[PDB]
Amino acid sequence: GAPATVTEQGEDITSKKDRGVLKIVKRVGNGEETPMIGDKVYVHYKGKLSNGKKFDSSHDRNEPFVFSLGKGQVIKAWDIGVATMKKGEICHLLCKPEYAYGSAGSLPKIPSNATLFFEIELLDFKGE
Ligand SMILES: [Cl-]
Ligand code: NA
Ligand code: NA
Repeated sequence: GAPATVTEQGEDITSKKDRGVLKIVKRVGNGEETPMIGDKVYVHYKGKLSNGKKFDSSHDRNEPFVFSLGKGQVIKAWDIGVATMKKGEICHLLCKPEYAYGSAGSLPKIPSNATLFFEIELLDFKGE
């Protein structure tokens, strides 16, 4: 399924080239501009654990998730991954724990040492 496909066929987008964050573009976005550090970015997403369980979804909340890019307000895989996206793009990301929640995990749903799968849509970005 989709997690296996990004694991086996995804592009390493890390600067270290350590395969910690793998990406597949599922829907090409608009234009060529990607967000800038510090921009307010608006995303829709759904996350799955490696045991198949969905652990989060913004769609189910009927509102986007909003954060400032490149500031450590989200896991490192998101700062790196969203920075690669164009407006309107949908991608899949496969995030090793060193680029996610590490050995700590994150209650209530994310265990220690968890590899995470996300589908992310970049809805908009704005320089505040
Ligand atoms: Cl799937
Ligand atoms: Na596929
Ligand atoms: Na892109």
